[PDB]
Amino acid sequence: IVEGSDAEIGMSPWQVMLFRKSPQELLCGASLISDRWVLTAAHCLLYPPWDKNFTENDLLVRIGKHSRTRYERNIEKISMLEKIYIHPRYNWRENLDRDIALMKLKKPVAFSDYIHPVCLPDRETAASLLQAGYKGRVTGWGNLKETGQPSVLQVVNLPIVERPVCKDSTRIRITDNMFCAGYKPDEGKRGDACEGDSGGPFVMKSPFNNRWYQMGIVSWGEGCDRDGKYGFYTHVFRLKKWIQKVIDQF
Amino acid sequence: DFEEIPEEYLQ
Amino acid sequence: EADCGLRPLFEKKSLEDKTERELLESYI
Ligand SMILES: *[PH](O)(Oc1ccccc1)[C@@H](NC(=O)[C@@H]1CCCN1C(=O)[C@@H](CC1CCCCC1)NS(=O)(=O)Cc1ccccc1)c1ccc(C(=N)N)cc1
Ligand SMILES: *[C@@H]1O[C@H](CO)[C@@H](O)[C@H](O)[C@H]1NC(C)=O
Ligand code: NA
Ligand code: NA
Repeated sequence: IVEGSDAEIGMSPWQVMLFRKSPQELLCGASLISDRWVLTAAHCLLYPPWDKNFTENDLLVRIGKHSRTRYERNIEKISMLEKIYIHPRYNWRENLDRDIALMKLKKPVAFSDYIHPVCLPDRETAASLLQAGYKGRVTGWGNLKETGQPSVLQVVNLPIVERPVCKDSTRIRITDNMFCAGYKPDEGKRGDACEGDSGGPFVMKSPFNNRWYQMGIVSWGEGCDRDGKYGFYTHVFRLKKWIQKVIDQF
Repeated sequence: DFEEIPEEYLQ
Repeated sequence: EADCGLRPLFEKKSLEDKTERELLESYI
Protein backbone atom coordinates (compact mmCIF):
# COMPACT_ATOMS: atom_id res chain seq x y z
CA ILE A 1 0.00 0.00 0.00
CA VAL A 2 1.35 3.44 -0.99
CA GLU A 3 0.65 6.48 1.23
CA GLY A 4 -1.42 4.46 3.69
CA SER A 5 -1.08 4.03 7.43
CA ASP A 6 -0.58 1.25 9.96
CA ALA A 7 -3.76 -0.71 10.57
CA GLU A 8 -5.25 -0.78 14.05
CA ILE A 9 -5.35 -4.12 15.86
CA GLY A 10 -8.33 -6.09 14.60
CA MET A 11 -9.22 -3.39 12.05
CA SER A 12 -9.41 -5.87 9.16
CA PRO A 13 -10.04 -9.28 10.76
CA TRP A 14 -10.97 -10.79 7.37
CA GLN A 15 -7.48 -10.02 6.05
CA VAL A 16 -5.67 -13.12 4.76
CA MET A 17 -2.05 -13.56 3.67
CA LEU A 18 -1.34 -16.00 0.83
CA PHE A 19 2.02 -17.51 1.72
CA ARG A 20 4.34 -19.60 -0.43
CA LYS A 21 5.72 -22.67 1.34
CA SER A 22 9.11 -22.86 -0.35
CA PRO A 23 10.66 -20.38 -0.53
CA GLN A 24 8.67 -18.83 2.32
CA GLU A 25 7.38 -15.53 0.93
CA LEU A 26 4.33 -13.30 0.69
CA LEU A 27 2.46 -14.01 -2.53
CA CYS A 28 -0.73 -11.97 -2.26
CA GLY A 29 -3.55 -10.80 -0.07
CA ALA A 30 -6.92 -12.52 0.27
CA SER A 31 -10.01 -12.32 2.44
CA LEU A 32 -12.01 -14.57 4.76
CA ILE A 33 -15.67 -14.96 3.74
CA SER A 34 -16.65 -17.92 5.96
CA ASP A 35 -14.92 -20.35 8.25
CA ARG A 36 -13.86 -22.48 5.25
CA TRP A 37 -13.65 -20.15 2.22
CA VAL A 38 -11.06 -17.54 1.24
CA LEU A 39 -11.41 -15.12 -1.68
CA THR A 40 -8.50 -13.81 -3.75
CA ALA A 41 -7.47 -12.71 -7.25
CA ALA A 42 -7.09 -15.41 -9.88
CA HIS A 43 -3.78 -13.99 -11.06
CA CYS A 44 -2.37 -14.59 -7.56
CA LEU A 45 -2.65 -18.31 -8.39
CA LEU A 46 -2.58 -18.55 -12.20
CA TYR A 47 -0.71 -16.27 -14.57
CA PRO A 48 1.04 -18.14 -17.41
CA PRO A 49 2.91 -15.07 -18.74
CA TRP A 50 5.00 -15.21 -15.53
CA ASP A 51 5.07 -19.04 -15.40
CA LYS A 52 2.76 -18.89 -12.36
CA ASN A 53 0.48 -21.87 -11.76
CA PHE A 54 0.27 -22.74 -8.07
CA THR A 55 -1.29 -25.97 -6.83
CA GLU A 56 -2.92 -26.41 -3.42
CA ASN A 57 0.14 -27.96 -1.79
CA ASP A 58 2.33 -25.01 -2.82
CA LEU A 59 0.52 -22.56 -0.55
CA LEU A 60 -0.66 -21.70 2.94
CA VAL A 61 -3.02 -18.99 4.13
CA ARG A 62 -2.23 -17.04 7.30
CA ILE A 63 -5.26 -15.53 9.02
CA GLY A 64 -5.44 -13.00 11.85
CA LYS A 65 -2.11 -11.34 11.10
CA HIS A 66 -0.89 -7.82 11.77
CA SER A 67 2.89 -8.04 11.48
CA ARG A 68 4.08 -8.82 7.95
CA THR A 69 7.09 -11.02 8.79
CA ARG A 70 6.60 -12.22 12.39
CA TYR A 71 5.04 -15.53 13.37
CA GLU A 72 2.27 -14.13 15.57
CA ARG A 73 2.06 -16.94 18.10
CA ASN A 74 -1.35 -17.36 19.80
CA ILE A 75 -2.89 -14.85 17.37
CA GLU A 76 -2.57 -15.87 13.75
CA LYS A 77 -3.84 -19.18 12.41
CA ILE A 78 -2.25 -21.00 9.47
CA SER A 79 -4.45 -23.11 7.20
CA MET A 80 -3.72 -25.59 4.43
CA LEU A 81 -5.68 -25.52 1.17
CA GLU A 82 -8.11 -28.26 0.19
CA LYS A 83 -8.92 -26.95 -3.30
CA ILE A 84 -8.41 -23.92 -5.56
CA TYR A 85 -11.25 -22.73 -7.83
CA ILE A 86 -10.46 -20.19 -10.54
CA HIS A 87 -13.20 -18.43 -12.48
CA PRO A 88 -13.68 -20.44 -15.70
CA ARG A 89 -13.66 -17.26 -17.82
CA TYR A 90 -10.74 -15.54 -16.07
CA ASN A 91 -8.95 -13.72 -18.91
CA TRP A 92 -5.23 -13.86 -18.20
CA ARG A 93 -4.40 -13.49 -21.89
CA GLU A 94 -5.67 -9.91 -22.31
CA ASN A 95 -6.84 -7.73 -19.42
CA LEU A 96 -7.40 -9.86 -16.25
CA ASP A 97 -11.16 -9.87 -16.83
CA ARG A 98 -12.95 -11.82 -14.06
CA ASP A 99 -9.87 -11.79 -11.82
CA ILE A 100 -11.32 -13.91 -9.02
CA ALA A 101 -10.59 -17.21 -7.29
CA LEU A 102 -11.79 -19.14 -4.24
CA MET A 103 -9.76 -21.35 -1.89
CA LYS A 104 -11.40 -23.96 0.33
CA LEU A 105 -9.55 -24.62 3.57
CA LYS A 106 -8.80 -28.16 4.69
CA LYS A 107 -10.28 -27.39 8.13
CA PRO A 108 -12.49 -24.55 9.39
CA VAL A 109 -10.66 -21.69 11.10
CA ALA A 110 -11.74 -20.64 14.58
CA PHE A 111 -13.01 -17.08 14.74
CA SER A 112 -11.49 -14.76 17.35
CA ASP A 113 -10.97 -11.06 18.08
CA TYR A 114 -8.52 -11.06 15.12
CA ILE A 115 -10.26 -13.50 12.74
CA HIS A 116 -13.75 -12.77 11.41
CA PRO A 117 -15.40 -12.92 7.97
CA VAL A 118 -16.41 -10.01 5.75
CA CYS A 119 -19.81 -9.83 4.04
CA LEU A 120 -20.31 -10.16 0.33
CA PRO A 121 -22.63 -7.55 -1.16
CA ASP A 122 -26.19 -8.05 -2.26
CA ARG A 123 -27.45 -6.31 -5.41
CA GLU A 124 -28.99 -3.46 -3.42
CA THR A 125 -25.91 -2.71 -1.32
CA ALA A 126 -23.75 -2.83 -4.46
CA ALA A 127 -26.06 -0.45 -6.33
CA SER A 128 -26.20 1.93 -3.35
CA LEU A 129 -22.48 2.04 -2.57
CA LEU A 130 -20.60 1.50 -5.88
CA GLN A 131 -20.85 5.15 -6.88
CA ALA A 132 -18.19 7.60 -8.02
CA GLY A 133 -16.81 9.55 -5.08
CA TYR A 134 -17.84 6.99 -2.47
CA LYS A 135 -14.79 5.74 -0.59
CA GLY A 136 -13.72 2.20 0.14
CA ARG A 137 -10.79 0.80 2.09
CA VAL A 138 -7.85 -1.25 0.79
CA THR A 139 -5.51 -3.23 3.05
CA GLY A 140 -2.38 -5.29 2.51
CA TRP A 141 1.27 -6.03 3.17
CA GLY A 142 2.49 -5.08 -0.32
CA ASN A 143 5.21 -2.59 -1.14
CA LEU A 144 5.10 0.97 0.19
CA LYS A 145 6.16 2.53 -3.12
CA GLU A 146 6.56 1.57 -6.76
CA THR A 147 10.35 1.86 -6.76
CA GLY A 148 10.26 -0.43 0.93
CA GLN A 149 8.14 -3.03 2.70
CA PRO A 150 5.94 -2.45 5.77
CA SER A 151 6.38 -3.78 9.27
CA VAL A 152 2.60 -4.22 9.75
CA LEU A 153 -0.62 -4.32 7.73
CA GLN A 154 -1.28 -1.09 5.82
CA VAL A 155 -4.62 0.62 5.18
CA VAL A 156 -5.75 3.36 2.79
CA ASN A 157 -9.19 4.80 2.01
CA LEU A 158 -9.78 5.64 -1.68
CA PRO A 159 -12.71 7.03 -3.71
CA ILE A 160 -14.38 5.10 -6.51
CA VAL A 161 -13.77 6.81 -9.86
CA GLU A 162 -16.24 7.52 -12.69
CA ARG A 163 -16.03 4.79 -15.32
CA PRO A 164 -15.12 7.19 -18.19
CA VAL A 165 -12.17 8.49 -16.16
CA CYS A 166 -11.03 4.93 -15.44
CA LYS A 167 -11.21 4.10 -19.14
CA ASP A 168 -9.46 7.30 -20.24
CA SER A 169 -6.55 6.63 -17.85
CA THR A 170 -5.30 3.50 -19.61
CA ARG A 171 -4.91 1.68 -22.90
CA ILE A 172 -6.16 -1.58 -21.32
CA ARG A 173 -9.69 -2.63 -22.25
CA ILE A 174 -11.83 -2.15 -19.12
CA THR A 175 -14.88 -4.35 -18.57
CA ASP A 176 -17.99 -4.30 -16.40
CA ASN A 177 -16.22 -6.82 -14.11
CA MET A 178 -13.74 -4.11 -13.03
CA PHE A 179 -13.92 -0.77 -11.30
CA CYS A 180 -11.18 1.69 -10.49
CA ALA A 181 -10.42 3.80 -7.45
CA GLY A 182 -8.00 6.47 -6.35
CA TYR A 183 -7.55 10.23 -6.17
CA LYS A 184 -7.24 12.43 -9.23
CA PRO A 185 -4.12 14.58 -9.67
CA ASP A 186 -6.14 17.71 -8.85
CA GLU A 187 -7.53 16.21 -5.61
CA GLY A 188 -4.23 16.49 -3.73
CA LYS A 189 -4.50 13.33 -1.63
CA ARG A 190 -2.74 10.15 -2.73
CA GLY A 191 -2.70 6.41 -2.18
CA ASP A 192 -2.89 3.12 -4.05
CA ALA A 193 -2.36 -0.58 -3.73
CA CYS A 194 1.01 -1.91 -4.88
CA GLU A 195 2.97 -5.12 -5.54
CA GLY A 196 1.96 -7.74 -2.99
CA ASP A 197 -1.50 -6.26 -2.30
CA SER A 198 -3.14 -8.16 -5.20
CA GLY A 199 -5.95 -10.41 -4.06
CA GLY A 200 -6.73 -8.36 -0.94
CA PRO A 201 -10.05 -6.69 -0.27
CA PHE A 202 -11.59 -3.34 -1.16
CA VAL A 203 -14.27 -2.94 1.53
CA MET A 204 -17.02 -0.44 2.33
CA LYS A 205 -19.00 0.01 5.54
CA SER A 206 -22.70 0.07 4.76
CA PRO A 207 -24.37 3.12 6.38
CA PHE A 208 -27.67 1.20 6.34
CA ASN A 209 -26.69 -1.71 8.58
CA ASN A 210 -23.17 -0.75 9.80
CA ARG A 211 -21.60 -3.92 8.31
CA TRP A 212 -18.46 -4.20 6.22
CA TYR A 213 -18.88 -5.52 2.66
CA GLN A 214 -16.19 -6.59 0.22
CA MET A 215 -16.92 -4.74 -3.01
CA GLY A 216 -13.60 -5.29 -4.78
CA ILE A 217 -10.46 -7.40 -5.04
CA VAL A 218 -7.10 -5.73 -5.67
CA SER A 219 -6.44 -6.73 -9.29
CA TRP A 220 -4.08 -4.56 -11.35
CA GLY A 221 -2.53 -1.15 -11.82
CA GLU A 222 0.09 0.55 -13.94
CA GLY A 223 2.87 1.17 -11.48
CA CYS A 224 1.70 2.34 -8.06
CA ASP A 225 0.28 5.71 -6.99
CA ARG A 226 1.13 7.35 -10.30
CA ASP A 227 -0.55 10.66 -11.08
CA GLY A 228 -3.39 10.07 -13.52
CA LYS A 229 -3.43 6.29 -13.01
CA TYR A 230 -5.90 4.39 -10.85
CA GLY A 231 -6.00 1.04 -9.14
CA PHE A 232 -8.31 -1.53 -10.71
CA TYR A 233 -10.44 -3.93 -8.69
CA THR A 234 -12.44 -7.04 -9.47
CA HIS A 235 -16.18 -6.24 -9.21
CA VAL A 236 -17.20 -8.78 -6.56
CA PHE A 237 -20.96 -8.40 -6.90
CA ARG A 238 -20.86 -8.91 -10.67
CA LEU A 239 -19.18 -12.31 -10.10
CA LYS A 240 -21.19 -13.31 -7.03
CA LYS A 241 -23.33 -15.86 -8.89
CA TRP A 242 -20.13 -17.79 -9.64
CA ILE A 243 -19.02 -17.47 -6.00
CA GLN A 244 -22.32 -18.89 -4.76
CA LYS A 245 -22.31 -21.65 -7.38
CA VAL A 246 -18.87 -22.80 -6.21
CA ILE A 247 -19.74 -22.70 -2.51
CA ASP A 248 -23.11 -24.42 -3.06
CA GLN A 249 -21.53 -27.20 -5.15
CA PHE A 250 -18.37 -27.85 -3.12
CA ASP B 1 13.12 -12.13 5.71
CA PHE B 2 10.14 -13.93 7.27
CA GLU B 3 10.23 -15.61 10.66
CA GLU B 4 10.08 -19.39 10.42
CA ILE B 5 6.61 -20.82 10.97
CA PRO B 6 6.07 -23.99 13.05
CA GLU B 7 7.05 -27.17 11.23
CA GLU B 8 3.55 -28.66 11.66
CA TYR B 9 2.25 -26.33 8.94
CA LEU B 10 4.80 -27.40 6.33
CA GLN B 11 4.20 -31.17 6.44
CA GLU C 1 -22.44 -15.70 8.05
CA ALA C 2 -25.15 -14.00 10.11
CA ASP C 3 -22.42 -12.03 11.92
CA CYS C 4 -20.36 -11.15 8.84
CA GLY C 5 -18.77 -7.73 8.63
CA LEU C 6 -19.10 -6.92 12.35
CA ARG C 7 -15.61 -6.69 13.81
CA PRO C 8 -15.09 -8.08 17.34
CA LEU C 9 -12.89 -5.17 18.39
CA PHE C 10 -14.99 -2.42 16.78
CA GLU C 11 -18.66 -2.88 15.78
CA LYS C 12 -19.24 -5.65 18.33
CA LYS C 13 -18.20 -3.33 21.18
CA SER C 14 -19.45 -0.07 19.55
CA LEU C 15 -15.93 1.31 19.05
CA GLU C 16 -15.04 3.14 15.86
CA ASP C 17 -11.71 2.93 14.10
CA LYS C 18 -9.72 6.07 13.35
CA THR C 19 -10.78 6.60 9.72
CA GLU C 20 -14.13 4.87 9.10
CA ARG C 21 -15.82 8.26 9.47
CA GLU C 22 -14.03 9.32 6.25
CA LEU C 23 -15.92 6.57 4.43
CA LEU C 24 -19.28 7.53 5.94
CA GLU C 25 -18.79 11.18 5.01
CA SER C 26 -18.29 10.16 1.37
CA TYR C 27 -21.63 8.30 1.23
CA ILE C 28 -23.61 11.38 0.26
P1 LIG D 1 -0.46 -7.56 -7.36
O1 LIG D 1 0.14 -7.06 -6.12
O2 LIG D 1 0.12 -8.95 -7.81
C1 LIG D 1 1.47 -9.28 -7.58
C2 LIG D 1 2.44 -8.92 -8.51
C3 LIG D 1 3.76 -9.26 -8.27
C4 LIG D 1 4.11 -9.96 -7.13
C5 LIG D 1 3.14 -10.31 -6.21
C6 LIG D 1 1.81 -9.98 -6.43
C7 LIG D 1 -0.33 -6.43 -8.78
N1 LIG D 1 -1.01 -7.03 -9.92
C8 LIG D 1 -0.28 -7.20 -11.03
O3 LIG D 1 0.94 -7.03 -11.07
C9 LIG D 1 -1.04 -7.60 -12.28
C10 LIG D 1 -0.82 -9.08 -12.62
C11 LIG D 1 -0.49 -9.12 -14.11
C12 LIG D 1 0.22 -7.82 -14.35
N2 LIG D 1 -0.44 -6.90 -13.43
C13 LIG D 1 -0.51 -5.55 -13.47
O4 LIG D 1 -0.99 -4.91 -12.54
C14 LIG D 1 0.10 -4.83 -14.68
C15 LIG D 1 -1.03 -4.39 -15.61
C16 LIG D 1 -1.82 -5.54 -16.24
C17 LIG D 1 -3.12 -5.06 -16.87
C18 LIG D 1 -3.91 -6.20 -17.50
C19 LIG D 1 -3.07 -6.94 -18.53
C20 LIG D 1 -1.77 -7.43 -17.92
C21 LIG D 1 -1.00 -6.28 -17.29
N3 LIG D 1 0.89 -3.66 -14.31
S1 LIG D 1 2.23 -3.60 -13.41
O5 LIG D 1 3.06 -4.69 -13.83
O6 LIG D 1 2.73 -2.26 -13.51
C22 LIG D 1 1.78 -3.88 -11.71
C23 LIG D 1 2.97 -3.80 -10.79
C24 LIG D 1 3.74 -4.93 -10.51
C25 LIG D 1 4.87 -4.84 -9.71
C26 LIG D 1 5.24 -3.63 -9.17
C27 LIG D 1 4.48 -2.50 -9.42
C28 LIG D 1 3.35 -2.59 -10.23
C29 LIG D 1 -0.78 -5.00 -8.50
C30 LIG D 1 -2.11 -4.70 -8.26
C31 LIG D 1 -2.53 -3.39 -8.13
C32 LIG D 1 -1.63 -2.33 -8.22
C33 LIG D 1 -2.09 -0.94 -8.11
N4 LIG D 1 -3.28 -0.65 -7.69
N5 LIG D 1 -1.25 0.04 -8.46
C34 LIG D 1 -0.29 -2.64 -8.43
C35 LIG D 1 0.13 -3.95 -8.57
C1 LIG E 1 -2.05 -25.14 -14.46
O1 LIG E 1 -1.62 -26.29 -13.72
C2 LIG E 1 -2.61 -27.33 -13.67
C3 LIG E 1 -2.07 -28.40 -12.75
O2 LIG E 1 -0.73 -28.13 -12.37
C4 LIG E 1 -2.89 -27.83 -15.08
O3 LIG E 1 -3.91 -28.82 -15.03
C5 LIG E 1 -3.33 -26.68 -15.98
O4 LIG E 1 -3.43 -27.13 -17.32
C6 LIG E 1 -2.32 -25.53 -15.91
N1 LIG E 1 -2.81 -24.39 -16.67
C7 LIG E 1 -2.01 -23.56 -17.35
C8 LIG E 1 -2.68 -22.44 -18.08
O5 LIG E 1 -0.79 -23.71 -17.36
NA1 NA F 1 -8.48 4.26 -22.77
NA1 NA G 1 -2.98 7.75 -9.11
